[PDB]
Amino acid sequence: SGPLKAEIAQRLED
Amino acid sequence: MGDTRPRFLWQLKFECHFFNGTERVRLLERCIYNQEESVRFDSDVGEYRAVTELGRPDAEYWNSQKDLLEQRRAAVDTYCRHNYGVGESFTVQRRVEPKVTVYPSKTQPLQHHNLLVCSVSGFYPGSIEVRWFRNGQEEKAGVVSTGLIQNGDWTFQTLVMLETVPRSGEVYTCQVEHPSVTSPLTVEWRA
Amino acid sequence: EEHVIIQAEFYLNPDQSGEFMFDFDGDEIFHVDMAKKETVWRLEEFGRFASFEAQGALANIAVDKANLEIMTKRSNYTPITNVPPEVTVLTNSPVELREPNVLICFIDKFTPPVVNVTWLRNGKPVTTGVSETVFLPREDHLFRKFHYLPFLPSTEDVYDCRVEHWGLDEPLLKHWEFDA
Repeated sequence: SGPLKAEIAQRLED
Repeated sequence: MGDTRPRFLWQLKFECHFFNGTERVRLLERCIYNQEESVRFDSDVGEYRAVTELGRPDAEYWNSQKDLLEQRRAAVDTYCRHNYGVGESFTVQRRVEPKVTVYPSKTQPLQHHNLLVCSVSGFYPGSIEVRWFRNGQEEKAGVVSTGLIQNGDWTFQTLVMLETVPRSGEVYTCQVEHPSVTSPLTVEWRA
Repeated sequence: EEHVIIQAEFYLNPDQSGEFMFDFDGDEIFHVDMAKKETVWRLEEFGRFASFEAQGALANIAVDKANLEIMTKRSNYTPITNVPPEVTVLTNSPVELREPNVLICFIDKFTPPVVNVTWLRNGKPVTTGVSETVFLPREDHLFRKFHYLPFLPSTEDVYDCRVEHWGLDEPLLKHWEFDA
């Protein structure tokens, strides 16, 4: 009953 | 597998907890290197937190990006409550009625039937109440169960067993209560 | 308290395996297949009431690879300790002779998520009809898997789930047979 959203992964500090 | 090179695993889990519909919502971002959780965002805190020493660096780093903290504090609304609304009609509201069977069995292989099985299967969701009766009187003792079992296809099943000596003339009733029905499911077995 | 939605991804080296899935209360809503880059729904009906742009998933596996590399180096290459699985083999419902049913194989409490799983009929491996889930998450950070095999039940037919995993010194078999 809509589109599902994925939360975004965050790169670590190299 | 004929292969013994070491392995390295990284996992990321975003969990939304709902309580009392959408009225209270708690989000958790965890990441996990090789079975140890290193760092966590909890919506009850609004900051990242290291869980082990290995992840104190990555907490400090993420905690310094204010565009990121702001997004994550809002996610309880833009993500959690979002996906809840999208999913509700077919997850929260999903309901499948159980098939109920009774059949007699044996605790030992070549002895007498001394065990009534109450099989309850294909139901959803998972909260059930299953009760045994002899002659309209609930039997609380001698009951074992498989526990609630998840088939992995959005159905559940359970076996609930009554260890009994079946004396002829006795009526046993397995009684099941479940959100998908407004009054108790019952099946009878005549000794 | 009442309901839990989980978005779970992982990346595993050096196999280079990714997974991405959504899980409602222990049951899977969908996963994304890396190979085809498309959304697979656990039930066909879900495709009819919901949508998901699978490009978001691809994008997250990319970041998780980059992350795993960093974490690997920083731990000084300390590798995962293999945790062998519990396995049970159950029926869909009480089995009657000549009534189609479904053997389930539950693989549980293991890591990392590589696992070889065969069904055996009277010793011989069985392909036709088998299907399985992707690896599902757990609070303890181990994995769960299900395999399935629809079958027509009979007196003179026995089955086994055969599971091999790096944390097991021998293949683990779980038997089932018609009892009456």
